[PDB]
Amino acid sequence: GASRLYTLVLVLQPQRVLLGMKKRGFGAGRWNGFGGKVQEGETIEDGARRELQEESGLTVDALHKVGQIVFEFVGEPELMDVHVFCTDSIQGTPVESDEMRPCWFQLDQIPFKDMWPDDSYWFPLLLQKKKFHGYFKFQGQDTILDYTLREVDTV
Ligand SMILES: Nc1nc2ccccc2[nH]1
Repeated sequence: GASRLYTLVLVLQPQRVLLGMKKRGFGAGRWNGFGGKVQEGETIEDGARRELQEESGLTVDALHKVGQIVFEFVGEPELMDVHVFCTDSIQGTPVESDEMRPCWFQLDQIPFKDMWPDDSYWFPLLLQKKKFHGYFKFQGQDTILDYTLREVDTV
């Protein structure tokens, strides 16, 4: 059915990944990658690049598509169609703003308990350079009712 396009960008380097603690809005209190809605007349990749700069202060060269995840919240008519990207070549330094507080995390210290619960399923694939298609059904913001997750050759 009808789905709204979102982007999600993980700045993932060999020994660390950047996450930002979302200060306000839906899902505040959790460490997120950077992203959001795509604009009219904007390609998905261009929106991910824009949202990364807007939210982290970072400029990136190459963006690699690594996943597509569809989220359903029970009772909510709009599905979230989230296009996940990764990058390791960035320019700039992340900046705390009144919307997000950024921190680098060692790969063995990902704060899964303070992240969206679906991250525990697909972040491991992201970390092993796998690509994936995912679907997660939520009841509220805390409980996964069911899900599917499949490794793919083409996102
Ligand atoms: N990983 C992740 N980021 C999300 C943002 C909104 C709803 C569900 C989500 N799962």
